[PDB]
Amino acid sequence: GVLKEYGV
Amino acid sequence: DLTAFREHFAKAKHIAIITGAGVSAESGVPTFRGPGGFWRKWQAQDLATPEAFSRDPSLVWEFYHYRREVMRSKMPNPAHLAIAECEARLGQQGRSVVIITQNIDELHHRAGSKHVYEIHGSLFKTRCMSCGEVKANHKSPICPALDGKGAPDPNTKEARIPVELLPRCERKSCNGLLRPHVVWFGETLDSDILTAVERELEKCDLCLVVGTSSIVYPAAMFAPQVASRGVPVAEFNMECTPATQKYHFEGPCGSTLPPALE
Ligand SMILES: *C(=O)C[C@@H](C)C(=O)O
Ligand SMILES: [Zn+2]
Repeated sequence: GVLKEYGV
Repeated sequence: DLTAFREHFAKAKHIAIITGAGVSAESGVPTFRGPGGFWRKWQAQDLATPEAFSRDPSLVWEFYHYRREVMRSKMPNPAHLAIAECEARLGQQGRSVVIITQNIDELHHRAGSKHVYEIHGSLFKTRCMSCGEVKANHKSPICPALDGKGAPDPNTKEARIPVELLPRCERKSCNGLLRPHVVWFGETLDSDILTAVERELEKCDLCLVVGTSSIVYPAAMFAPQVASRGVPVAEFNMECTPATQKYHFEGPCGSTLPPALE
């Protein structure tokens, strides 16, 4: 699954 | 150049419109991020996490109650509308328009948009922690215990509500604790949705980015896919681009966009 804002 | 954009516009049969926080901002909706985006002590990074909820669910729900409530006085801006009416106008001509939004305030729905994908969920949906049922909810207050809570001033007293009084799942078989059906930090986007969006973007022949730039999440998951097909892309936002330079209409969506879609 894609992380919201990629996890930054 | 606008003229040129409009020429693509008229030709387009499958428009996809991605919308960022800029457009909710113009209706006065707070996002609690960056300077002075505070709610009591916290910014959203602090509260919008599974951990915060596990840790202090009353406090989180207070936060979200507030957000639900301040929506009663924020209305769709002209950009929301120009989109919705576009969708309507073009649908009649058998041309599609879809909305992919990272916003969770339901403003596009209230503007009359129909084919919308809310990829971070919605403040006016719940998910049961026990059974996982997703239900619409606009009740105010969402539950009695929360009546007139969630005050924003730093020094407010925590309501420190017992879990069993926070919103609970109405199938009493279950009665699980509800949380806001929103994507939190560190959670993943529902992949059923991403597939649908992939499909829509693949199908699309003109793509709009409004209230955010293609260069950043989440526009950046996709714009590359559509661009590599040769499809034109237009940004509308308050950002600036360098003296030496996709189209870009700097300025408030509220103003930039409606002329663009007539
Ligand atoms: C993501 O930015 C939406 C979510 C983190 C929220 O609680 O607003
Ligand atoms: Zn349940």
